[PDB]
Amino acid sequence: KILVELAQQQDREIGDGTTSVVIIASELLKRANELVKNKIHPTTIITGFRVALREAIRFINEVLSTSVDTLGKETLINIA
Amino acid sequence: VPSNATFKNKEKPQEVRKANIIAARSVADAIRTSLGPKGMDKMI
Repeated sequence: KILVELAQQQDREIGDGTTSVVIIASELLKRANELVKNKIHPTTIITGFRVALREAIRFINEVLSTSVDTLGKETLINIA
Repeated sequence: VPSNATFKNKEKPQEVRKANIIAARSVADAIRTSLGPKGMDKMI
């Protein structure tokens, strides 16, 4: 029911991405199933995902592109 | 030395107290894994 409520959640904030949020959240748990067999405690697994996330959000803000682009808009048509 | 003083009767309370301790320690074993910062959550 967590991913069921997570898919219903994604519509509330952004409104789009219900397909990508479920696959990513299911893959984070899938690969973590082999990490617990290593005896690694989840707090180490959670910290490894959070420290990598803090650097991931900052990396996305560095690679973003401005909406100016060329003279004309040429954006909102491609956004839809 | 034996055969004198008194002899213990109705020993069931001795077993009842053991059954209560074993049943109580079994509950304390599930919550034991949640102790400390390394503890885990329990979903019910």
